Amino acid sequence: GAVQLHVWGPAFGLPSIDAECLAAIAYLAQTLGSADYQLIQSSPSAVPTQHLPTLYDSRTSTWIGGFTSITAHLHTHPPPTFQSTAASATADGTAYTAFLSAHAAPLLALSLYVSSANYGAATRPAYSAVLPLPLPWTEPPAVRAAMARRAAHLGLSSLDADTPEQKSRIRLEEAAREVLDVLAEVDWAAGGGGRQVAAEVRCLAFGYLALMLLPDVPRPWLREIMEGRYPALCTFVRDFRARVFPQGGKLLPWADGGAQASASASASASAVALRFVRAVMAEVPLVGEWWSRWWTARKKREVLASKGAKPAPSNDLLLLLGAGLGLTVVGAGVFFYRGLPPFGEAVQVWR
Amino acid sequence: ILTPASISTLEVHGATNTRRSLLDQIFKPVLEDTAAAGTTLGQVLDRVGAATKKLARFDIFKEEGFGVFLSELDISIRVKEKSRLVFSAGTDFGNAEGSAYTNAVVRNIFGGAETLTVNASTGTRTRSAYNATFSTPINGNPDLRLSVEALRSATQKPWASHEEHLTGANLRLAWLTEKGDTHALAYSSVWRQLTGLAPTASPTVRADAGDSLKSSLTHTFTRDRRDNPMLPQSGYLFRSVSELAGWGPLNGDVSFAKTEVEASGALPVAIPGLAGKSGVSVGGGLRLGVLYPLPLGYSLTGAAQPSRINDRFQLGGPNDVRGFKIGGLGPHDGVDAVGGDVFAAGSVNALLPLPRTGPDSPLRLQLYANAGRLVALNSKGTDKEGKEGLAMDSAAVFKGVKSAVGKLTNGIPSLAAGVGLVYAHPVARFELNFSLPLVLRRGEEGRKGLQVGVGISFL
Amino acid sequence: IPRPLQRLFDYFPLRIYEPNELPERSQQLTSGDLPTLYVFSTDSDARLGLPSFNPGCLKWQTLLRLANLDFRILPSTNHSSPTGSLPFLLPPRTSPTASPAPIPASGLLSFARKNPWLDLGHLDADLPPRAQAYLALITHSLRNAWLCALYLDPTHDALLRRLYVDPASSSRAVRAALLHQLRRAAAEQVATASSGGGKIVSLAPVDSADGIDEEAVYRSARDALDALASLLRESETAWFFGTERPGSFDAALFSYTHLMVEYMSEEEDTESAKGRVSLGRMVKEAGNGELAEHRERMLGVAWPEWDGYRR
Ligand SMILES: CC(C)[C@@H](C)/C=C/[C@@H](C)[C@H]1CC[C@H]2C3=CC=C4C[C@@H](O)CC[C@]4(C)[C@H]3CC[C@]12C
Ligand SMILES: CC(C)[C@@H](C)/C=C/[C@@H](C)[C@H]1CC[C@H]2C3=CC=C4C[C@@H](O)CC[C@]4(C)[C@H]3CC[C@]12C
Ligand SMILES: CC(C)[C@@H](C)/C=C/[C@@H](C)[C@H]1CC[C@H]2C3=CC=C4C[C@@H](O)CC[C@]4(C)[C@H]3CC[C@]12C
Ligand SMILES: CC(C)[C@@H](C)/C=C/[C@@H](C)[C@H]1CC[C@H]2C3=CC=C4C[C@@H](O)CC[C@]4(C)[C@H]3CC[C@]12C
Ligand SMILES: CC(C)[C@@H](C)/C=C/[C@@H](C)[C@H]1CC[C@H]2C3=CC=C4C[C@@H](O)CC[C@]4(C)[C@H]3CC[C@]12C
Ligand SMILES: CC(C)[C@@H](C)/C=C/[C@@H](C)[C@H]1CC[C@H]2C3=CC=C4C[C@@H](O)CC[C@]4(C)[C@H]3CC[C@]12C
Ligand SMILES: CC(C)[C@@H](C)/C=C/[C@@H](C)[C@H]1CC[C@H]2C3=CC=C4C[C@@H](O)CC[C@]4(C)[C@H]3CC[C@]12C
Ligand SMILES: CC(C)[C@@H](C)/C=C/[C@@H](C)[C@H]1CC[C@H]2C3=CC=C4C[C@@H](O)CC[C@]4(C)[C@H]3CC[C@]12C
Ligand SMILES: CC(C)[C@@H](C)/C=C/[C@@H](C)[C@H]1CC[C@H]2C3=CC=C4C[C@@H](O)CC[C@]4(C)[C@H]3CC[C@]12C
Ligand SMILES: CC(C)[C@@H](C)/C=C/[C@@H](C)[C@H]1CC[C@H]2C3=CC=C4C[C@@H](O)CC[C@]4(C)[C@H]3CC[C@]12C
Ligand SMILES: CC(C)[C@@H](C)/C=C\[C@@H](C)[C@H]1CC[C@H]2C3=CC=C4C[C@@H](O)CC[C@]4(C)[C@H]3CC[C@]12C
Ligand SMILES: CC(C)[C@@H](C)/C=C\[C@@H](C)[C@H]1CC[C@H]2C3=CC=C4C[C@@H](O)CC[C@]4(C)[C@H]3CC[C@]12C
Repeated sequence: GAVQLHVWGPAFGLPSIDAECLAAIAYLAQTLGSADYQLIQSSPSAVPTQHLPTLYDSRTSTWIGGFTSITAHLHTHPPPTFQSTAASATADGTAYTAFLSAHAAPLLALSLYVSSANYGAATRPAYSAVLPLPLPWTEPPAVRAAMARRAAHLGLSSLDADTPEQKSRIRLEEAAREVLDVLAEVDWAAGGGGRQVAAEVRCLAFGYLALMLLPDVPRPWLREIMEGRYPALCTFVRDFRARVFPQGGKLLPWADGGAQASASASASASAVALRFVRAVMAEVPLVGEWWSRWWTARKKREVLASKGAKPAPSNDLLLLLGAGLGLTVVGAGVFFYRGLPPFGEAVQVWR
Repeated sequence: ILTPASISTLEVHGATNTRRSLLDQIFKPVLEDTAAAGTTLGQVLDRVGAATKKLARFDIFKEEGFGVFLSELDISIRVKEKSRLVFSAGTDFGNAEGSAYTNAVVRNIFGGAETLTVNASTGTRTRSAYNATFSTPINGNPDLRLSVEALRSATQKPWASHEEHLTGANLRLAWLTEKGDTHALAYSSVWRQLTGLAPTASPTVRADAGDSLKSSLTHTFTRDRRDNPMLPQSGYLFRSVSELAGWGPLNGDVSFAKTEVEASGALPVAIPGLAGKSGVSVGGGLRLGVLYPLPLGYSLTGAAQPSRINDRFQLGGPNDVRGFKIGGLGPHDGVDAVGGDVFAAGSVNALLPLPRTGPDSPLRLQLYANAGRLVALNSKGTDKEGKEGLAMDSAAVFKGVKSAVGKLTNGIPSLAAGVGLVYAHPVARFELNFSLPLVLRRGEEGRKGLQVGVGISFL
Repeated sequence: IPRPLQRLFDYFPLRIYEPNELPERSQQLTSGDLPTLYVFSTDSDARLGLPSFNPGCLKWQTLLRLANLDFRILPSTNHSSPTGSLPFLLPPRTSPTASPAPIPASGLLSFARKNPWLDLGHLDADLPPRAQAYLALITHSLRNAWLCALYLDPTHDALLRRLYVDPASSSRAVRAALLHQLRRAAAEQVATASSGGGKIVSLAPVDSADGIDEEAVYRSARDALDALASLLRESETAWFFGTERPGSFDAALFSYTHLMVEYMSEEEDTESAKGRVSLGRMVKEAGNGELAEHRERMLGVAWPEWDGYRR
């Protein structure tokens, strides 16, 4: 276990429920050895990077967040057992990597998160099945809200995601066609013909595409469009899953010999309570906005310190002293205003 | 009555929260009045009654139970204090547009008549209005009052197809003279922001959209000699509002010297056949205003920026020259109602009582002949504008104001006449009239149908 | 009731005068003989029609200059926009008191086609499926780098204050509020970017520089610039996709490369101490300098008269 990848729990018959986390798992399986890495089921509040997937390089005790950063870090610091128009292929991979993170992600949000009918039947139960008991009431609301903001520019809403229906389906088909048309040219199957992309881009493409096809949903508009109009992309996803992730990725080196047992390492009674209360604190009006910002900056320094940098110390001591002064003046005012004799008397006499 | 008998020792009930210093500054001169010892009941009995109203001005005591007792010559006065908190979370009627008013009030803080009123409002034409005010008398004088107010409101301007966001603080020094006038010197530093432009917004509104700060020192003088402010049937009213912004020590994005006056009056007429109060009166009104651009600095000579839509005057409406849409007078860019720099509005009405109804009733019939003008300053008079625009020298501004004032005299002013009924409700005046525009300029909006107006100020 | 009243209501008013003249400020700005494109610029720059410092406004300004349309530019703010954001176009007044409806950014190309000064198909032609992927390198990878460096980076604090908050108001209090809002807004966008954001902290979006990975944003821009240089190297012409004239793709890239060289090209002394290459230097060093020549060629077509574009 040279490195440990913190990802979401398995769902929909896939090793992870997140497109980026699933891509990171696929990249490690093909390149890294079986015993070199470990998969740990986690949540954004469990890792100091506040982002999933997150890699913890135990060799240097470094926290790396994001799929692009994880792949870049591995190339610069290859593990002992690592096996990853030449410039055109590299340039194409960069272009499609940015395209997937910018246009494929909002499309996936509409099918799973923005659609209230779809979210409440498949996505929401899946998230609760991979979290300790008090968390599904705080984390999925945050994930859905962030994912809904990603698909905000798409222009569609929950009502559209399913005569009102005579053009509602047209917008859904048009939005899916724009994203899927670009991806169909790449020919991710690595067969004869078509463009050629790096291994990292192929893993990222599968992560987004698998979450639009495999999940069984009450409103499978995306699955019908993908199968009906793009058989080549549907074939690629099934073939990739059947090889990289047989029987739903049960041979992956999950920590503690299981997907759910892996999360128990950082899901103790105290740790879970601390994660839950922090989420509640951020919702307190006019103070959460300030607690989360303080907490985000505190965790940012922790990640930067792990990377080898030397962040400047903060002024937390000054705020602590300043907070104490605020209590003293408030307490003095209460002690003075309350408990003092009345300013005037009931009977006032002048000679 | 004429018997000399000094009051000497006196005692006041119900002063358990107000400091003795507040009462000492009010009742000590009453004691010194008894030193004359000549016709006391003709001189000190009126003095206590005169000074009784001084206590009611602090608003700390309940005016309902303001009883006064008599004895021998000790004088006992019994008063009751108001509630220390009054969360008057209610709506508004007279100010119908006033929508709701969750006015919370902390009264009598620190013993003196201090008051922290944290009002909050939300309704039509005003998305939100949060006001925090702290008022306190100076040197124990109820007439002289000092107030510090912080506000953050987002008003709406449908006539100009935009909304204004206000954020600033004010420092007011209100004063009531012995004659009855009300001086008020206030310093304001607000941050105006024009946002929420309508799709039909004129280019003038778009050009003026943005952020600006106004640091101004304004003085208000009011002399209300009318018998009834809601239904003026006798007396007169003179109000003058002068504001200086951005000049000298005041720093801001706007620099001007705005002055607005207003003179009203009413003359009762008596029917020879009828006896007593006939109820028929003939009134009038006249409002003037000048907006003079000024440079930024301590010099009166220099380049001055033209006025913006935030500061320009707006004329027309039920509280303005009637017969026209709200802001229906002055320059109009397309459909938006841009403001003007100078204006002059007049009114000639005649209140009449309805038949078979006593004159004491608030209901009256009014026939008005409201008229007004509103022009905007421009640099057409100057020979040639420099390369860097929006910068008029002292000569150009002075010539522009003279031309603007001269535009008022030539040509018939925008005139509308009509009849209607007026309700003199004490909180606010309600008026419903049938108007008919007679003379107006092209692009101005006049209403020929029924017009409903409610408020405290009318022309 | 309506019919008897209508025959009398048209009698009034009796006298109608000419409309009142508009204010001086309105008469000096809104009056003109050419369509005015409102962009983020300075008073001196707008006089010569120099490129705007806003990448969003520069993209549309460049396209209008490639469409031979005769127009002028005037500095403005996002509040005056018909869509809530610049740029936008106001056609010249037909009457001193009446003006046509404003043209939004989306309709800019349609307006330029109706007022020749033609065949503007290349300026708005649909891109091939492969070219759509490379477009995401500009609208997402390069945009986040510009937003992070201009707003979140304390190094460009003086530039950000001078470009945006200084002309807004002279009040030191309002300027501070505006700076806070600008940085908070930029942080929300750079956060909706799997390149360097994606952190989940609460039910509200991340609006601070501490919730954004600067290294990931910087690395994505460096990869994007190399990829875009390779794509241009494939073309046999001086433009993308082997076109004889610049199109929408070139204007989209020029709106970022020009501003990076003009403003973000700092001195090597600061970069050496910081250990990070500036945005302007990466543009010149991308590939074999292909992106540097493209910016100069794009300037030499849309702004042939300008000669102070070095930095
Ligand atoms: C949301 C606010 C009101 C906070 C303060 C309230 C928290 C309480 C009510 C919640 C938070 C965590 C919850 C909790 C966590 C885990 C379990 C284990 C389960 O086998 C029995 C219920 C139990 C014990 C529940 C009971 C209700 C608890 C204790
Ligand atoms: C006993 C277990 C098995 C389950 C059924 C019980 C759940 C109840 C009793 C408790 C457990 C967790 C609690 C819970 C968690 C978190 C929040 C978020 C907070 O902002 C509102 C209250 C809310 C939503 C509370 C409500 C009460 C819940 C839902
Ligand atoms: C004695 C404890 C350690 C045992 C019962 C452990 C309980 C577990 C299930 C944890 C999981 C979530 C925890 C939890 C969630 C949130 C809160 C709200 C806080 O305001 C009081 C504690 C409380 C209620 C704690 C108590 C301990 C809980 C319920
Ligand atoms: C009667 C005494 C007490 C003295 C002091 C009061 C005088 C004032 C209140 C009276 C005297 C003459 C009145 C007067 C005369 C003529 C007119 C013209 C009319 O179109 C409007 C009202 C107006 C302007 C009224 C207003 C009220 C005035 C000015
Ligand atoms: C609006 C700007 C120009 C500010 C500075 C206004 C200043 C003038 C108009 C104000 C400032 C102080 C005021 C002032 C001070 C004191 C008194 C004594 C009182 O018995 C009569 C009024 C009088 C004389 C008033 C008149 C109006 C004055 C002179
Ligand atoms: C239609 C408008 C023009 C009407 C309301 C006019 C109002 C003004 C002109 C009236 C209102 C109050 C009047 C006023 C009040 C009191 C007095 C005292 C008296 O000893 C001399 C006249 C004098 C000074 C008059 C002059 C005229 C005034 C100032
Ligand atoms: C008090 C006695 C001794 C004498 C002098 C007073 C006479 C009054 C009735 C006279 C004196 C000045 C007159 C006066 C002055 C100016 C104007 C302004 C004009 O637009 C309306 C009439 C009005 C308002 C008249 C009304 C009648 C007034 C007020
Ligand atoms: C503001 C109030 C007082 C209302 C009544 C306004 C009245 C004034 C402005 C009106 C009333 C009568 C009008 C009047 C009567 C008759 C004529 C003859 C015409 O060939 C030129 C205009 C002229 C001279 C106009 C000018 C405007 C006047 C003088
Ligand atoms: C430049 C030279 C040639 C001459 C014409 C200019 C003189 C200036 C300095 C004078 C002329 C008119 C004056 C002027 C007119 C009117 C007012 C309104 C008043 O409430 C405040 C002062 C103010 C604003 C003054 C300020 C000084 C001005 C502007
Ligand atoms: C002031 C009261 C007592 C009464 C008499 C006034 C009535 C007003 C409404 C009447 C009287 C004279 C009328 C008047 C006179 C002359 C003209 C010239 C004409 O080309 C336009 C209408 C106009 C301007 C009208 C408008 C309405 C006026 C001004
Ligand atoms: C120190 C205490 C007294 C401070 C933090 C105030 C309140 C405490 C009790 C906390 C505990 C649970 C919090 C709480 C739970 C859930 C929600 C739902 C959310 O949609 C609005 C805020 C709200 C309603 C917050 C408000 C603040 C509460 C009620
Ligand atoms: C408060 C104001 C708006 C009231 C009193 C109305 C009018 C005032 C301004 C007076 C002042 C000068 C007057 C005036 C001057 C000269 C003429 C030229 C003549 O051929 C028509 C009437 C006309 C145009 C009149 C109309 C009434 C005017 C415009």
